[PDB]
Amino acid sequence: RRNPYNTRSNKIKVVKTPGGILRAQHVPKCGDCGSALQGISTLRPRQYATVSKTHKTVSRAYGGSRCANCVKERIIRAFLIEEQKIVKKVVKEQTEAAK
Amino acid sequence: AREITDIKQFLELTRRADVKTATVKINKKLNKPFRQTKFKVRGSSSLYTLVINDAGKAKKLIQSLPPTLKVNRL
Amino acid sequence: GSDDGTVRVWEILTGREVYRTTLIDDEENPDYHIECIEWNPDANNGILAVA
Amino acid sequence: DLDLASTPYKTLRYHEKAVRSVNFHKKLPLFSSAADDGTIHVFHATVYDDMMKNPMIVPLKKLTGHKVINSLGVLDAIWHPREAWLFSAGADNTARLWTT
Amino acid sequence: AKFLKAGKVAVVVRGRYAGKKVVIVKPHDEGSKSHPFGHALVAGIERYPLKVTKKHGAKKVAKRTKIKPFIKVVNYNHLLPTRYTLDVEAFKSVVSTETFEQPSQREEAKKVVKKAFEERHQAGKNQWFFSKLRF
RNA sequence: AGCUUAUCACCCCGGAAUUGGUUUAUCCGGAGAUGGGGUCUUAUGGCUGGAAGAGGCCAGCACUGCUGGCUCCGGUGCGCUUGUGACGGCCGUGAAAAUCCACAGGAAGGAAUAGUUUUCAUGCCAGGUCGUACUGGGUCUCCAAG
Repeated sequence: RRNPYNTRSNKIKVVKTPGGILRAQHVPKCGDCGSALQGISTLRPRQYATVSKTHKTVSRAYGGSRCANCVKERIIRAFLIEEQKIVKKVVKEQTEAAK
Repeated sequence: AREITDIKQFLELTRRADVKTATVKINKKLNKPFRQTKFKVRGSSSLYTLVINDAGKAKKLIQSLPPTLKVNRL
Repeated sequence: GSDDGTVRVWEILTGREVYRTTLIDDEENPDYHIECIEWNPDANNGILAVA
Repeated sequence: DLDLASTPYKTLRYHEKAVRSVNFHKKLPLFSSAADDGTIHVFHATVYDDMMKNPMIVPLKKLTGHKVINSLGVLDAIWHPREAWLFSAGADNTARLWTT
Repeated sequence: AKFLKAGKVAVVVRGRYAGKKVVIVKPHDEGSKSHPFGHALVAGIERYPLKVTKKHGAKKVAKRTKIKPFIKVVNYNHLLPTRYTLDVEAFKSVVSTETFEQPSQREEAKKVVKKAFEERHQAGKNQWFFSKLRF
C-alpha cells in the first residue's frame, strides 16, 4: 500500500501464493469486574451488527455485560439492603412508640 | 465457494432453471485408484460444489440434469 | 419393562405372561428403575438386553 | 431426508401432547407416531430407493384406546417384524397390541 | 435449627432466573440418584405481572395480570433463603419429584402453578412475593 | 465458506495442615487446593470446497499450437523475522472522537375469508469525486539467503 512505515496498524504477514512466489498480505469485557465475558465471540465491534443476539447475549439477566459472578453479589447486596431497610423501619417504629 | 453433500439440494439448484451452465470435473485419486468426480453449479450468492465418488452416482446425477441446462465438461 | 422392577414377556397372539424376571428387589425405590429393554436383532441367540 | 437438506423435508404438528416416540416399519412402507395424549397415528410412507422424487407420506388412521394418566400416554410402540401390527405401551400399567 | 421448609421463600441466583423469587415446595436435602447433591424443588415466576391502573381497559387488565411461572430443581448454592413464606399445599403434590424430567408432565404442573399464582396475586394476598426485586 | 480444535478463565462435588499444586522465573489454597465431573472465548492448526481446470518441472510433432506425465510422503532448532497466551516487576496509574455493540427498564402493539414481531435462510437494486505514469556529502521509510 501507499504506507511504507512500520506502524503497528500497518503490519504485514508472509503468505505463500499458489503461484509459488511469496507476496505481502495485509493482516467483550464485564462492566463491573472487567473480566472477559464468557460465551461472547471476540469479533470486531463493528462486526456485531450482523451476528444474531444468541451469540452476543447469553440467556441471563445482565448476561451481555456481566459474568454472573458479580450479578449474584449485587442481588445479595440488594436483598441485604432491603432487609436492613425493613429493620431500620422497625427501629424507627420502636423509637416513635416512645415519642 | 461452498461444498454441499445434499444430492437433492444440488438437483433442485439445477432445476431452478435460472442457471446458464454447469460443470462436472473428473478427478483421479487412490486410497486402489478411484475416479473421483465433482459437480458444480453457479448460485446467486455463492458457488455450490458437490463431491461424488461412485461412478454410478455420477451417471445418475448427469441423467437427472434437465435438458435445458448445458453442461460444459472440465 | 416397567417400574415395578420386573420384566414380563407376553406372547404376541395368546398374550400369556409366559415368563418374568426381577431386576431390582426394591420395586418402590425411586432412585432408579428399569429404563429400557431391547431384543438382540441377530437370530439364533434370544438375548434380551435389560437396562 | 438425508439427501434433501439439513432441515426437515416436512414438519408435522398435530398431537395434543409431547410426541414420545415414532417407529418405522421394518418391512412394510408404514410408520406410526406415539404421543402422551394417548392417541396413536399410523402413516403410510413410500421411500424411493434411487428415483429422484420426494417421499410420499400420508396419514392412514387415528388409533384410540389408550388412557391418559398423569399427563402421560403411549410410552412406547413397536411394529411387528413382518406384519402390519403395532405394539403399544402406556402409563396405565397395561400394554396393548393393535391389529388390522 | 433448620430454616428450610415447604413454605420457605428463596431467590434463584443463576440459571437465567437470577433475582427471581421462588417457593421451596419440597426440600430434598438428602438428594437422590439424580441430583445427589443437596437440593430442593422450587417454583417461581418468570414474567412479573405488570402494573395495573383504572385507566386500563378490561382486556388490557387481564393481559397485564398474566403471569408465566417456572418449575425446576435448583441447588442451595444458587438459592437465597428468605424469611417470607407462602401457601404450598395447593400444588406441593403436583410439583413432586416424579413430575420433572419427563414431559408432558411438566406442562400440566406449569399450568396449575400459573393458575394458582394468578388466583393468589389478582384480588388475593402476598403482594410482596408477586413483586419485582429490583437489584 | 462448511466441519474439528484453547492455554487461560468459569461452574458443581469434595474440605487440605501428616501442609499440597506448580513456572525457566514461586506464587497460590478453609476468602475452598490436591482430587473427580462439566461450560465456552476458536486466535492458531487438521480435512473439504475455491482447486488443479492455475502455475511450475518434462516429453512428440507442427513449423503455428496442440497433444501426453509429475506437481508426492517426511524429520528438525544453541540458526533468524513475525504473531499469539498467561507472567516479572518499573511509578508515568497512565490520548480523544467518530462509528458500532452490550444491559436495569416494561409505555407501546398483537386474532378467527391473511394478529404482531424477522438480530433465521434465501431471492432483488445501488455504492459518486480525488491520485494511481515514472525518479525518489546535500529528507524519511518496509524483507534481509547460504
